[PDB]
Amino acid sequence: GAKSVYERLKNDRAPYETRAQNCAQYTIPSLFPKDSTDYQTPWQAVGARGLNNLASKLMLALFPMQTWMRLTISEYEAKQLLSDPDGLAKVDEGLSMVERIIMNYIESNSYRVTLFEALKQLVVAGNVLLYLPYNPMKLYRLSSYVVQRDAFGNVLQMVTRDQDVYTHIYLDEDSGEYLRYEEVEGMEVQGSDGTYPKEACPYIPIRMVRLDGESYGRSYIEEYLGDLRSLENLQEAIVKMSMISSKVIGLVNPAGITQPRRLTKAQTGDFVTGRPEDISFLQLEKQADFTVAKAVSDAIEARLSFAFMLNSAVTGERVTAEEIRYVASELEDTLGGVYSILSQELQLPLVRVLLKQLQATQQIPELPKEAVEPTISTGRGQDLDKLERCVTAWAALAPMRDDPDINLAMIKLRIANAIGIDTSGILLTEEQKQQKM
Amino acid sequence: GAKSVYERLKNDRAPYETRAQNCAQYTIPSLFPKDSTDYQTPWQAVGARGLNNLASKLMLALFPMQTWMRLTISEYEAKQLLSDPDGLAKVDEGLSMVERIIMNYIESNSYRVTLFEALKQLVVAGNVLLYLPYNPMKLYRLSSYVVQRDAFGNVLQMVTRDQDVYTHIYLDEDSGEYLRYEEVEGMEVQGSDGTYPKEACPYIPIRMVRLDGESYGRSYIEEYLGDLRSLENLQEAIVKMSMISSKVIGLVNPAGITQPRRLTKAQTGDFVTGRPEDISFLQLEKQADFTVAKAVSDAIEARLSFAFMLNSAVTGERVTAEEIRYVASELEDTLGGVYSILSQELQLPLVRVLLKQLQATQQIPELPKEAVEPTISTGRGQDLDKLERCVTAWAALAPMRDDPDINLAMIKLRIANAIGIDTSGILLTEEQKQQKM
Repeated sequence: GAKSVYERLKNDRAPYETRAQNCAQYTIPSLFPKDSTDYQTPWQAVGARGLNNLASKLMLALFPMQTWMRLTISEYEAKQLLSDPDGLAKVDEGLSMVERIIMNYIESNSYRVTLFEALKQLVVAGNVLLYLPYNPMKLYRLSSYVVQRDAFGNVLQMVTRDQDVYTHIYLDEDSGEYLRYEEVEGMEVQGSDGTYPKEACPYIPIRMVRLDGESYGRSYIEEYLGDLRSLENLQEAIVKMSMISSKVIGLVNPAGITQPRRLTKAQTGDFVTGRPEDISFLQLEKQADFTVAKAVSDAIEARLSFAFMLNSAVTGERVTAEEIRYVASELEDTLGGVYSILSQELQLPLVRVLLKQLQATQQIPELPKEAVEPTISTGRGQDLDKLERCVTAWAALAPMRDDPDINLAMIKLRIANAIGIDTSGILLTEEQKQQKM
Repeated sequence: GAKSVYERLKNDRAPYETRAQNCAQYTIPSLFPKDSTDYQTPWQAVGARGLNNLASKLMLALFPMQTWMRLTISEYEAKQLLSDPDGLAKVDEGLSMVERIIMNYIESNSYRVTLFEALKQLVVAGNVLLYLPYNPMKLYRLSSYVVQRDAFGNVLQMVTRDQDVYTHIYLDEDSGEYLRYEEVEGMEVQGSDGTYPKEACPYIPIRMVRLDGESYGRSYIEEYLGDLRSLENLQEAIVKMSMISSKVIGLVNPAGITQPRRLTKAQTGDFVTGRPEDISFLQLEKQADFTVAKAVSDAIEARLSFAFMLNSAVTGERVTAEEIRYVASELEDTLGGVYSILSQELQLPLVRVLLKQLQATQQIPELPKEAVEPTISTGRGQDLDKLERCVTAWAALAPMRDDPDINLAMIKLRIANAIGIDTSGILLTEEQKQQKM
C-alpha cells in the first residue's frame, strides 16, 4: 500500500543475502563486497573460473543472438479458420517484422553485454533490470532491492536503492495495472504513477531456484559447496608447501667467531672461518599432506566441472567430436532443470516487457492483436535424436527390399512406433506413386 | 469430519519428516531448514550434485515438453463400432485439440519450472500442489501439510499451513464429491465448500516410495546413505590434511635473544642472530588416512553415480555412444521401479485434474464423454529392441534366398517367434504379390 520504506523490506531479506555473501566469497568476488581495504582474493581459481565459464554458456543458450524469439499466432479456431484464406503470409509479414525489429533492437540496443554482466551474477541468487523510451539497461543487486509475495511467486511491492532514491512499484487496490512513484526521504518527486498493466511496464526480478517459494529466491552455486573442499585444500597445501622451503633463517650464537657478515660473502665452494658449526638453520620438520590432498583436489576438479558445463576435452578426447558432442548433450540437460526456471524469469519476461513497451506505437506497428503470445524456442533435442534412429535402421532394411515373404511397409511402421515419429509425412500413399513412374 | 486442527495431524507425521531432515542434511539443504544464523554446508559435493542431476532427468522423462500425454478413446465395443463409420477422424479433432490446448497450456502456464522446483524435492519424500481458474502452481512442503489414509493409499482429510491459514479438504459422509473450506483460528473464512468430485478438484499429494503404505510416504535418497560414507570421509580427510600443514605456530622461549620480530624480517637466505635454536615449530606428527580413504571415496563415487543416473561418460568412453546409449538404457530402468510410482502421483493426477478443471466449459470444449481416460505414454523400450533383432537376423537370411532345400518364409516365422513380434503386418500374403510384378 502506502508507507513507504525499504528498511522494513531489507529486514525481511537478510538471510538470503548473507548466504550470498558467502557464495560470493569463494568464487569470484566481486559480485559482492564483503558486508582502507587492500585486496583479498580467491586462491581457489578453479571454483572461480567455472562461474565465468558458465556465463558464456548461459548467455548463449538463453539467447543465441540469431533468431531466438518466435512470435506465434497462436491459433484461435476462427483465426486459424480465417486465415484461411492464406493471409497467414501477411501475418508473417506483421510478425517477422516485429521479429525483424526486436532482433535489430536488442543487439542494437546493447542489452546483451549488459545482460551478461547481470546474468552471470544470477548464477548467484538474483536480481532486477530494464528501462524504456541510447536506452541501456540497469542492473540492481542484492545490496539494493527488496521484493515480495505470499503467493505462487508474483510481485507485490518492489523497493529500490541506488544513491538516496527509493521506488515503490506497488500493486494497488481497486486496481488492475500497477502504479509506481519514486521518492526521496519524504515524500514524492512528482515522477508519478503509471498504473502498469500487469507484468508489462516494467521490470521483473528473476527468481533462479524457486525453493520453497515466497521470497527473492535463494540460488545457486549454494548447491555446490564441494568447492569449499577445494578452496580450503588448495590453501592448506600452499602455505604449508611455501613457508618451510623459503623462510630458512640462519641461527647464530652471538658468542663469537661465527659472524653473520662473513658467512654471506664466501662463494659456494669457499671455506669460511667459523666456530665448529655454531650457527645452524631451523628448517622445519617433516610435513605430510601430499598424497591425500593432491588426489582429492584433482578428484574435486573432475566432480566440480560437470557442474559448470565445460567441454572438458581432457586422452583428450580424440575420437572425438561425436564423442565430444555426446558428452555435451547428456551434460547439457543436467542444467535442463534450470532452463525452465531461467526461461520464466527471462524469455517470457524479456520479450513480454519490451513488446508491451513497443505498444507505444513507435514502429511496433500493430497494437498487438491478442493474443500474439510469443515463446522463446529452446531442448528438442530429442526430436533430432528420435528421428535419426529410423535412418540407422531403415538403412538396415534396404537389403531386404526384394524378398517376398514380408511386407516392408508394415515392418517400417513397426520400427516407426519404436521411435515416436509416427505418421504425417513419413508414409507414402498409393495414389502418389505413378506421377513419378 | 469436523474438528478442525492440523496439530493432531502433525503429531501423526513426525517420524516421516525427521528422516527427512536428515536426508536433507547431507545433500543440498535447503530443501529443509534444520528444525543470528550464519551458514553451514554440505562438504560432500558429490552427494549434493547427484540430486540436482536427477532432477533434470526426472523432469524430462516424466514429461518431455513435446507430446507426453495421449488422450485415448478408449474403445467401448459400440464406440469402436460407431465410429465406424470413420468419425474417428473427428474424435481426433476433438482430442488433439484438447491435446493441442494442454500442450499450449502447461508450457504456457509455466508449471514446468515450478514443477521442477517441487519435483526435485520429491526425490526427498513428498509434497502437494496446484490451483485453478497468470495461474501458477504452489509447492507445499513437509513442514507444511498433513494427510491420511487407512486404506490402500487414498485421501481422507488434508490439512495445510502457510502463513495462519488452514485448509480442510475432508472426505464427507452422505457424500461423494469432496468438500473443502479454509479457516483462520476459528472458524471459517466463508470461502466455502466445493464437493470436489473425487480426485478432480483438487490437489493430490505425491507418495514416492509406498512402503508399507498408510502414510505421507517416506522416500527416498534414504535408500542411499552410502553417501554418509562419502561425506564423512571427505570431511575426515580434509580437516586432517588442512590443519597440520597450514597452522605452523612458532614456539619461542621468551628467555632472551631469540626475539619474534627479528625472525620475520630476514629473507630466506638471511642469517639471524639467535640463541642456538631455542625457538622451534610444533608441526604435527605423522598422520595417515591416505590410501584407504582415497580409494574408498573414488569407489563410493562410482557406486553412488549409477544411482543418480549420471551419463557417466567417464576411457572416456570413446566407444561410444552406441556403448553410451546402451549404458543409459540398462541404467535407466534401474529407476524403472520409480517410474510407475512417479506416474501414479503424477501423469494420471496431473492430466486428470486439469482436464477435470477444464470441465469449466472454457474451451475444453466437450463436456468429456466418459470415458476419455488418458494415459501418459512412457519404457517400450523393449519393442524397439525386440524389433531390431529381426533385421540383424533377417539380414542374415538374405544370402540363402536362392537355395531350394528349405522354405525361407517358414524359417523367418521361426525367428519371428524368437523375438516376440509375431504377425499382423510382418507376413506377406500370396494375393498381394502380382499387383507389383
